[PDB]
Amino acid sequence: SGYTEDEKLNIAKRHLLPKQIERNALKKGELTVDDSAIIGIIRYYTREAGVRGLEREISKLCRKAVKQLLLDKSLKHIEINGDNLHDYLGVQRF
Repeated sequence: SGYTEDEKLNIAKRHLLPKQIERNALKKGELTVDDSAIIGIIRYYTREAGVRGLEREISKLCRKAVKQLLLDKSLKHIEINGDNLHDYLGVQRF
């Protein structure tokens, strides 16, 4: 059976998020995604036993953040949590 949310969170924290931050041309402390945002991604933007939808949205997350820093160099770091997640990912899906 499918991952629990704790499981998904650990996979996101150890792998998904480091991998996508890199890919999206972000440096180490330019982007903070707290645990309440990943959960939020899990609960409202995915519907799945594994983590590919989780990964897709984390990716979209990092892509938007890097475009934010590009479109405004007065930004040094982006903070995402459960409350502004939808500003990056749009209208919740589920």
